[PDB]
Amino acid sequence: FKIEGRAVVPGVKPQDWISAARVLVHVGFLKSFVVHDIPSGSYVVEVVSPAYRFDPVRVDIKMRARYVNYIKTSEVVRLPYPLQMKSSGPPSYFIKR
Amino acid sequence: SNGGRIMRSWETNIGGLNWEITLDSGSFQALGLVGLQESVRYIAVLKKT
Repeated sequence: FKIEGRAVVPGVKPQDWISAARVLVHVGFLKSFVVHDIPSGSYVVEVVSPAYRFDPVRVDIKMRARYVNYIKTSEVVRLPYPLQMKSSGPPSYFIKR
Repeated sequence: SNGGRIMRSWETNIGGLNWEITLDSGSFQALGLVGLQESVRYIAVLKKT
C-alpha cells in the first residue's frame, strides 16, 4: 500500500530544501511526497528537516490520520487528507542573553 | 533498487526527484536503455523471468 502527501512551505520556494528532506515513519523522498510498499496499521509519520519544523501525523490505514497525542490511544481528530503540515517557520535552537 | 523492485529517476541538479515507480518480483538480471531509430524513448529491464 502507499502514502500520498503534500509538504509545503508558505513562501520559501520549496525546491532548495528538497535537498535535505528524508521522511521517516518505509523511507521516502520529495519531488510530491510518496511512500510506496508498506503494510496497514497505525503508523506515525513526520517530515524531517534540519532547519524547519513539521508536526507529526498518525495515520491508521482506507486512509485516516486522526492525531498524535501519545496519552489516550483512543482519540479521533479526523484530519481530512494527506499530511498538510503548515511549515511552522524556523525552529529556534539558539538562545539570547 | 531493492532487488529489481523499485525504480527512481533524479534530476542531477538540486537532488530533486522527478518520478519513482515499482516493478514486479524478480532478480534484476540486467538493465538497458533502448532507442528506436533516432531517439532513446525507452528503457528495458530483464529479471530472469
